[PDB]
Parts: sequence; C-alpha cells; structure tokens
Amino acid sequence: AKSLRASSHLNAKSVKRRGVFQKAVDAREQRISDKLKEDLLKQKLEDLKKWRDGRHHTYKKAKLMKQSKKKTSFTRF
Amino acid sequence: RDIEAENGGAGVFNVNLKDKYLLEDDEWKNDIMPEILDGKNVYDFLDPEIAAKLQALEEEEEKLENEGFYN
Amino acid sequence: MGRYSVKRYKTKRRTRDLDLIYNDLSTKESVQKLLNQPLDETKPGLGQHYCIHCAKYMETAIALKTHLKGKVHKRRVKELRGVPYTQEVSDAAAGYNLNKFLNRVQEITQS
Amino acid sequence: SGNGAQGTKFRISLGLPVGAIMNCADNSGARNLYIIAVKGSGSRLNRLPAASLGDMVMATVKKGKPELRKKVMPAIVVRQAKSWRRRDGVFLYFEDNAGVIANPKGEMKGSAITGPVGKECADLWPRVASNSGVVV
Amino acid sequence: MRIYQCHFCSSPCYPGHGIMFVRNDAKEFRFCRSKCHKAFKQRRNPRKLKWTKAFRKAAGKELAVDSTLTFAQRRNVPVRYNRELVATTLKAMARIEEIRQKRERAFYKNRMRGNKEKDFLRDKKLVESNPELLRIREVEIARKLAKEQE
Amino acid sequence: SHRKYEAPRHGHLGFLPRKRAASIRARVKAFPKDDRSKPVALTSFLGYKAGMTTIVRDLDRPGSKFHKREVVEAVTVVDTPPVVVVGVVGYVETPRGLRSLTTVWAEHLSDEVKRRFYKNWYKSKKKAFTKYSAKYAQDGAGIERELARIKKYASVVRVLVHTQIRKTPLAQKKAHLAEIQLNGGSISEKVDWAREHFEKTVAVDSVFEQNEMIDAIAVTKGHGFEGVTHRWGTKKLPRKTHRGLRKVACIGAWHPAHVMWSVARAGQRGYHSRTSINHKIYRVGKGDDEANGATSFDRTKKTITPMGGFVHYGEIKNDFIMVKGCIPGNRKRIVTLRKSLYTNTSRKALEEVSLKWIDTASKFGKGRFQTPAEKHAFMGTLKKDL
RNA sequence: UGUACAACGGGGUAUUGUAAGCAGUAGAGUAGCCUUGUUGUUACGAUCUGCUGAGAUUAAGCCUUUGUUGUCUGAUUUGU
RNA sequence: GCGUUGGAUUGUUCACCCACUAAUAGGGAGUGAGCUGGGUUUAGACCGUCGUGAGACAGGUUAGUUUUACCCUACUGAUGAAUGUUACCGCAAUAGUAAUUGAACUUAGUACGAGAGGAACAGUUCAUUCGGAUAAUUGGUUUUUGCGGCUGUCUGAUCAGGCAUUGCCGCGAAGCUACCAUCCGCUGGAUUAUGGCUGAACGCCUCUAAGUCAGAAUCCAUGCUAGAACGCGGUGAUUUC
RNA sequence: GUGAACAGCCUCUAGUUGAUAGAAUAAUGUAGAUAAGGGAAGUCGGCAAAAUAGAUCCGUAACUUCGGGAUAAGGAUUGGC
Repeated sequence: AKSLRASSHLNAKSVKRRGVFQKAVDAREQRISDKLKEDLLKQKLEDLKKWRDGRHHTYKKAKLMKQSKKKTSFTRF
Repeated sequence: RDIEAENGGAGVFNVNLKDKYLLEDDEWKNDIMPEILDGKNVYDFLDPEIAAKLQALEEEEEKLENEGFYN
Repeated sequence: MGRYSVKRYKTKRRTRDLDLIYNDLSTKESVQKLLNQPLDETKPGLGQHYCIHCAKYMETAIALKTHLKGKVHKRRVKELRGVPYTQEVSDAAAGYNLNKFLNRVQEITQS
Repeated sequence: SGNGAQGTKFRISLGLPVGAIMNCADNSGARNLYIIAVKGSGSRLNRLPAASLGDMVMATVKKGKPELRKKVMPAIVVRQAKSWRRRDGVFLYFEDNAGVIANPKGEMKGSAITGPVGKECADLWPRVASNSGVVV
Repeated sequence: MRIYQCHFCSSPCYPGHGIMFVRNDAKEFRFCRSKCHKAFKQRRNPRKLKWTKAFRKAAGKELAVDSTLTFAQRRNVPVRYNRELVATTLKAMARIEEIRQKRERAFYKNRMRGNKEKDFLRDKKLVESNPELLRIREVEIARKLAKEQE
Repeated sequence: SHRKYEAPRHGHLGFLPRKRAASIRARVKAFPKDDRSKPVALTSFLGYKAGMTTIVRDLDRPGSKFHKREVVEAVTVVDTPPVVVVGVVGYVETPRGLRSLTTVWAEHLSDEVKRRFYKNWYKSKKKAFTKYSAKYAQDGAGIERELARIKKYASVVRVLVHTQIRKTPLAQKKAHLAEIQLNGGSISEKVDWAREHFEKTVAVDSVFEQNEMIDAIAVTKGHGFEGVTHRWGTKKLPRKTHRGLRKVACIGAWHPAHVMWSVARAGQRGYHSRTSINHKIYRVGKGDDEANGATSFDRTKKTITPMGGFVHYGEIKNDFIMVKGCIPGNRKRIVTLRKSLYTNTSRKALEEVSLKWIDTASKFGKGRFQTPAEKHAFMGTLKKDL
C-alpha cells in the first residue's frame, strides 16, 4: 500500500528518528570518538618510546598564458 | 502488559525471560551458560556430581599410570 | 549424482528401511498380521503374498515362491540378522549415549 | 496469510507446483490430493503457482472415497519432499509430500493426522497442531 | 545449538551444516555432508564402510567401552543452573578430553605393537631371499670408498 | 497491437551502462551529512573482503517469530588492518560544484603508498615525495600556508588514508589510497585533527563499532562477456530454435526503426560498481585478541580464521569487520565501508547482536571440525604418529 | 640483491575409501596324503581378516613455509 | 509512479469456463521471410455438388524444401591518437534511475452497533512481485579424469596400465551456480484533486482576483549507475655526460 | 576374444597416421550429457529426450478369417567362486 515516498509513513519515520534512533546514533558516535582518542593516545605513547610557491606560480602563469595564446579561456577572452 | 506498555509497546518491549527464573543466587540470574567447548556439548556433559565421576576417573587413571599402562 | 542412483534412490522411490523391517520381524503379532493381511485392490495379488524382509509385494504365490529362492532375498536376509543400525550406533561411536547403545545390544542379543 | 492461519509465514522452498499429487495425511478417506491452485501466490507470468509446507492449496481428491472425489476442497500441506531450511540452520526434507483436508477457515475435516507434521505448518495452523500426533 | 552426529559416519554436524531426513516415524537422520546422505539414500551399510566410526568401533580399530566415553550422554531430566557446577563441568570436560586422548593413544599403540617384529621378519626374508643384489650393494659401497679417497 | 500479457521489465534501467567499473576500488559518491556539533570522525574506512562464514545468533527481535530463538546467519568477514592518514584535501563550494582547493601530505610516506604512484616501482628511483618532504624542513612554512588556506576557504575537508596492505595475506604490495571525508567539528578542528594524525594509524574500531549498520561500496565480481539469458534473466527460447535459444527473440517494432536502449543485449556482466547499504556489523574483531571466533556461548578459544585459512585468502591476523549477509565484490577485493547516510529508523538498526557461535570449519571442503585440535581428537592417532 | 621472486620439498586443509606386498587356515567345498583324525593334514579356492582412515591426490584461481635449487635481463619511447 | 496471473476450450483470438489475485483495465507502435501454427499452400490423392466432357467448385479430408549481416546504421559491451610527459586523488555537466503489493501482532473484539458483526492512525513482524549482489550453508554440476569400482579386450600372470568419439558406475573438492541458496533496496522540498486562511470584485457573501496554509504512489531533488573519450580541479615526479 | 551374430568394442597379419597449424577457453552456436522438488502445468502437437530393451522362468485379454492377436499385458531373476 503506502509507498516509499509516502508522506504519511515518512512523517512517522521522522517523528521516530528524533527519539531512540538519533539517541543511539549520537551515543554510538560518542563511544567511537572516545575509542579514536584512546587510539591516538596509545600511538603518541608508543611514539615517546623512541601565490603558493614558485612552482605553482610559474605553473599558473604558463597555463593562463597558454589559454590566452590559444584562445581557450572559459573566463577571459 | 503494564511493564510492556511503559517500555515501548507490544512489539518493542524486549522481555527479559531471565529475570524471572529461580536460582540459588540472583547474581547469576543473567549469566550466560556456555553451549560449546572444543567440539563437545556442554549440556550433555553437564551433570550433578560430575566431580564424583571425574575423581573416580582420576583415581582409575593414576592407577593405570602406576600400574604401567603408558610405558 | 549420476543417472542410475538418482533414478533408483529418489525420495519418491524410497523403500522401507532395514530397522523398520527388523521391527516388523521382531514380534509374532506383526508378522502374523503381515502374512494374513486384508485384501487390497491396489497391492499386487490384492495384498496377499508379502515378503517381509524385502518389504515388497508379489503378484502371486508363484512369484513369491520364486522370490524366496533368489540371491535378492538372500541379500536382504543377511542384511537383517545382526543388530539394526540405528542412531544409537551413530551416537555411541563418538562417545555419546554409549551406555544406552551397550545395553540395547545386550537386550537385542538376549531377545 | 490465509484464513485461519496464525500469524506470518516465512519463506520456505516451494515444493509443490500445480499438478502435483500429494498424499492425504488425515483420515478423511482421501488417499491423495491433486493441487489445482495455491492460495496467496503472486502473478508472475509463466510461473506455476507452487506450494510448500504450511501453505493452503486447492486440491481435488483423485483416488479414494467416492463421497469425496469430484470435489475441490482446500488442503494444507503438512509434509514435503523438497529440502527446505530451518532457521536454526538445517536443511531438511520428509520422505513424501502430503497434506490434510481443511475447510477454508482452517478446521480439519479428519479427526487425526498420521505421520509427521512439519513444525512450520503445525505452528501456523492451530487445528493442524491440534490434530497431529507427530510434529517434526 | 548443539553438535549432532552424522547418522552415517558419526561426525560432528555443526549448525548450518549437512541436511536432515525425517521418516514417517519422526526419526531424524542427521548427515554431516552430502557424502553420508547419499550413501544413506543408496542403502549402504555404514558398518561395512571402513571410514565410518561405526565400522571402526565394531571391528575394534578404536576403543569402544571406556570410562571417559560414558560422561557425554543426552541429559533428559535437566538440572538447575549453577556457576560453580557449570565451571566444574567445563574443567571436567577439559580433563576428560585429555584423558580420553591419552587412552586412545594407548589403544592405538596396543593395536600397533607387533608391527615391528613382523616388519623385521619381512626385511630379513627379503635380505635372505635376494643375495645377488646384496653383492651388487657391496660393490657399490666399495666404489664409494674407493672414490672417497683423494 | 498492445502487449497481450503485461510483464515487468527484465533488469534495472538505473544500473546502466552495465560497463566495467573504471577502477577496482569503487568510489564513494556520497558521504553522511556533516553535523558540526559532533566531534571529528571518519565517515568511511577501507578493508579487504576475506570471505564468508556461518553465524548462530541469539536473536532478540521482539514482535518477531524468531524472537528468543537462535537463528543461523551467513556473514561476510572483511579484513581491516588500521589505515594510516597521509594527507588532507580541502574542498570549496563553487557554483559549478565542489572543487579540490589544495592537498597537504605527511612528511614521511611509506613504501606502500609510494608504490601506488608507480607502474614500475622496481625500476624506479623511488623519487615519489622527495621535493615535498623539504617543505617540512623550512619550519613547515608552505605546509602551514596550505593548512591555513584550508581553514580559511574549505567547506568540506577530506582526509587521505591508505591501507597497510602488507599486513594482509594479499600478494599485492601497492597500497590502496582514498579520500575519507571528516564529519563533525568545525573546519579548523578537522584540519587540526588531520594534521595531528599525518602518520598515525586509525583502527577500524575508531570508525565503526558492533551493532552498527554500514554501507558496503565495492566493484562486484567480474564475469566477462555474458549473454542476455543471464545478464538480464530473459527466458530461454524454446528448444532448438533456429539461430539459438539463449537470446532475446524480437528486438523492435516497425518503429522507432532502431533498437532501443531498453532492449536487453549481451555484453559485459559483473565488475560493476555497486553501493549496498544497511549491513549490520556482527563483530568488530581485534587482531591481537586470540579467540576472535569464540563467544560467551562457545568457549573453544579460536580465531575467526577457518581451518586451512580462507580459500583464496590467507589468515585473519588483523582487526576485522564481520557484517551480516553478503557484500558486493569477491574475496581479496578492496571494499569501502561507509557510515550510514541516514539515521535508520528500522528496529534492526537498534538491535544488539548476540553471537552464539562462528563457523571456523574449513571452507575448502565439507569441513566438519572447528580446530585442528578437535580434528585430531576426533580422528585419533594416525600412522604418522606411532 | 631482498622479511624479493620462482621451481621443488616439508606442514596443514580438503577428496576418496583402506594401496602394493606378505601373512593367517578365516573360508562354500572338491581333489590328494597318511597320524583315519574333530584347529587330521597337503594343495587349490570367490572372498574375509592383520599390517592399513591405509594408499593416492591436494592449486592448476586453497592456506602456510627457519628447507633445497636457481633468477634478477632485455627492448622501446617521452621535455613546458 | 507501479503492477495487471495459472490453466481448460475450439481454424486461432476474444468470449466464456475454472481458479488464484491487490487487480486479473482498455488500447498504440509492434514483432509478413527474429522463431513458429494454421491459412494465400503450387504439380499427389480421396469423397460431395455441378458440368455431356476436359474439368470447376457450396464443400470436406489429407501430405507437402525456403537459405543475412561477412556491408552501413542502430543498439549492447571493449580499445584508443593528441592537446609538455607521467602518476595518483577527486569534482560533476549531462544522461539513466526503482522499488512494489499483501497480512500479521498491537491499537481490539475498542470506536460503531438492538444484534449480527466490526475499522483505522501511532508502535511492530513477515511475506508477494521486482531489482542488485553474493556462494557461509544446502542443492545441482565434474576432464580435479581427484579417488574408488565395473564390463569387454589388449600388455604372459601379479603390478601397473592402454582402448572403448569424456567407456560406464559411486563419491567428489575448487569453480560456476539456484527465490532450489542467502543478503540488501531512503528522505527532503514543490505540487494535483481537494480542504482551508485572510480578502476584494459586488456596503451581503465568497478558498482567489492580490496574497497564503495543508495536501496524491505525482514532480524535482537526496540517494544510486555512467562520467563529457574535444568538461574541470588538486597533487606527486619530471631524464647528465 | 566377448557375444546368438559377418552387430557394437578390443586385438594379431597387413596398412595408415593423410584432413593448414599454434595460443587461449567470452557470449552465441554445432554435437553430447547431468540436474533437486513437481511431472506435460510447456506446445498448434509429449516434438525432442527420458523410460523400455538381451536371456531364463511364470503368466498373458478383447477380438478373430481360428492362422493369429502375442515379445500382448503383468511379474521373478541374472555377477563371482
């Protein structure tokens, strides 16, 4: 009966989202974030056991001069 | 129904069958009984007085040793 | 898997199993039921002329008498003399319900 | 599911297409049933409506009591020769595929069932479970 | 869940493995694999097929009557739960497997005692019977030592 | 003349063209919606599909017919050693779409990544990032400039990770590099996190955890040129039909005087990129932890590696992800595991998974034993033993 | 020029179903032989039993490898 | 948007019949030498009617060769030259798009009802059809000719083998594979009919004129597939005698 | 040699090893097989395949021109020693 795109069932889903489901998502995420912090701490703890530049400037200037010299510019003529 | 109603509804209330059975200790009310170990059915080896049969086996086996069964 | 085995041993063509036949042979009441049987329009010979061991029906007393002198009947008779292979035997062979297997063998041998 | 069926039915492998003779497990006097239709089946183009354990069919009594033949009564499949899966994983099958005569509301015409009855059919049909001496 | 045993070869059929056959008697027949299932459908005797445990028990290839093999039975009447009882059960099972492996090693050694002298009788009969290649052998070691000087 | 009997289309028109995927590693075309309130997290991961096995699960699904009943499930084991961050990419939001603004790499890159940048690694001088490590020497002025640029302008930050493929049983030494988007935290927080991580690894349990629904994005198994009867499921024509029976019979009408794009034709099957969503994580294993494959119902103390290893894949020595059901792609294949793009509202996404048992029997035959110890104790002593 | 790769080998893991050879009284019986006897005996004899879940196969798109032996080399082209 | 069946029947088709189904809607382009059945079915033959006849018909019955593409285009898949070279990581114009239906617990034997009977939303569980994958398991398959056996013959016998157009039989890993196996398939805007708000036209009124709220499986996006081979970005290395 | 056989299959004497080859093993074909459960529901039509099949023994209907039908039908067997 009621389709996937059904407004009624989607609205029941949306009411349900904000309850137990988003709670469980956010709590799960907090736990995984703490595990990541543990992981980085362990790794740093084993660690203690021991323009942009001239390249990009010439690159861009050449590219723009080639586009102006072959008449192939999106932005200028 | 009342506990079922305040915990989520008919199909959402996950009934704990464990919190109503009768033991010598409520602290092992929710403890998991193992089913399998090294290819053997734990339930089928499960027996009251298993210590008695086990100790009789141990006596017989160390007798077999001291009699010289694995020379 | 081939042709012959799948042709003969379908669950459609599955015949009576040996332990069931052993239990048919076990008591005098069941055997005397199986011999003096009610008439049955579907079964060959109207249900008379039954070979208990082979668990198949013959069309007449001639076909039964000829059946009892054949190597097929001998092969079936030999298959049934000892202790029928039940789940007791496949259980105790791995160390499981070994006691009931053993005393079942004793009961079979004594009766 | 059907009328008189208790709750949902999960998928099991279809064993009995239309035109399949199946044994009559009950004692209503029929000796075999001939599936002419299957309840609940979808409309796929060349697909024969097929029946499985626990499914209600429409069957004619082809051999047996003359008071029952030439009539089309509902039947409920209780055994099956096609191996299907049980969720506590095991694929199982019976030696024959059989059914029982039921009125469309689920009640057994017979007063008993002989031979085993699958638990997927006993569970789904209370009047089958209540008339089956052997389950699984 | 539990391990059932193949009705043919007594092998462990774990959950999800093999198939089962149910007769008109509610007697289930578990099979560990299609090999045993097909051999059963073909009415083959498992007590005459050497690779089954039933054959090895009936012929005496493996020990059959033992104290360690009686502990695993199907417990019809159950017992109430108890952590101490079940932990002693797990320890018991760990002990029983060790003792039964030792006893089956002993049984196999008993079965294969006597192989040494019979194999030696075969070797002595072969060496007695074939002295000509023994002379050939003597010559080959003689060549070996004559070569090994430098 | 109208179609006499209405039947639905064979196949899906949204999975077209059924061509070979442009790369073996399937792209992630969408990442979960960024929520800056949450802390910084990785939205995907990279692992290798090891194989499949069988699970008994103690199902707690209230309202079900299998409620409070053990159910046997098939699962897929994805070998997931930790991936290590090596770079950042900042994306600006432009009226023609997202645009990579800049990319900052770690100071030291392993051989595994550097191999990814060569077709002929053995012949090379291995000069991969030699002029780029020097940007860290001059107190990191260029590195800091591009990171400040990401902070100033980027509206999407993606980290660059890669797999320690040497930890897998794979013969391939060329690691797999990818962009993983960072969700949570502001742009500056994303960049600072990533800078802190430029040579540290990220374990799989720092991205996913048990009882989470994840998406599997992988290029499927390839089958070569395959005909209509099985590329689309078209019915076989009657026996000994002239010109053959494994092909579609009529192709077109008198008009449009062409074969339409919708008519099923033969061609490449498989090796297509697919995104399969909502795969429940049944176990996030740990590499160092022996008894990966043991549970609280099964005390055998065994790892998830089947006897004989997996088939066409070695052992599982690493962290792994075991997901319910089957996954696109075959074994040995790089898969991308993604966080779910939406807060799923099914009750399956909420369930805690309670395994009773993992099938570690051999996949190289009709395996009947879980451990070599069990096989030995069931066989008895052999002739190799005295 | 190496935790390299390869060809073999070893170990697992899987498939079959108990190898060749020898022995045995185990064996329907039939011949012969005398100690004419109850395992009488010498020979044949499908098959059976013991060595022996043995033997074979096992990546060719299985896993692993403290072993052995060898290889690491040519050709072509590409510049803002 | 999405589905619209299985059979029985007779020159066929509809009809009609039986049933299943959510429903078994009606049509176009249809598939005249893609494949096929009857008929246009040509020389054989038989019977009927007519004709003096040869014969032809009011008929009826029967048997009866038909042959792309290797060309172009379309379509399905697959390469690919050059825009310094080379490598990796991406963007997204455009184009395609997909999910579907049933009933089950609960709401309930409640609303509603003399009574017979008897809903639904919210909360849940499965299944039908479709689709996309996958091979843990089960089943199928076997030139693994992997193992074993059988027949006939040949290599003097044993061994070990040959041949029998893959000899046959049993089991058979791996691979392939099956609703014959298993998993997975969503959520935001804007609207239609309609229901309204404010409010003139028209000193009443009015959902409409200005303005505006809600609202269909609709549309457009999200998500999913391809990636413009003449769309683009970021980044790495850029030849020493 | 097997076998009833100048059948099929294997071999001795004699003859030949000639038919463009090599490498892969996609779809579709040509030729040949196997397939769970059901068993004609497929089709214009059981087309094609399957099933049957040698020999011995038991037994064998209607009808009939009394000759047949008839290998009717339906059963029981088959190795080795």
